[PDB]
Amino acid sequence: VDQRTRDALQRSVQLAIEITTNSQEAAAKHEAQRLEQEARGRLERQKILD
Amino acid sequence: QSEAEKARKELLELEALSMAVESTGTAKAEAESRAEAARIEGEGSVLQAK
Repeated sequence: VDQRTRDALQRSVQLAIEITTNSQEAAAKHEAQRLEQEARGRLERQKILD
Repeated sequence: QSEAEKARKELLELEALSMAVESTGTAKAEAESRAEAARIEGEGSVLQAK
C-alpha cells in the first residue's frame, strides 16, 4: 500500500541482478584459470621434450 | 607436474650419458697426453743412456 515499502523491494531486485552478474564473472574466471593452467601444463611438458 | 616428471626422467637419463661422455673424454685426453709424452721421453732416454 505504501511506496516506501515498494522502494525497499525495488532494492532487493537490484541486489538479485548483481548476485547474478557476479555469478557470471566468477564462472568465467574459473574457466579462464582452467584453460590457462591447461595451456601452461602442456607448455611446461613441451620444454622438456624440446 | 606428473606428466612433466614422466618426460623429465627421460631427459635426466640422457643428461647422465652426456655427462659421462664429457667427463670420460676430458679425463682420457689428459691421461693419454701424459702417456704419449712419457713414452717419447722413455724411448729417448734409452738412446741417451746408449
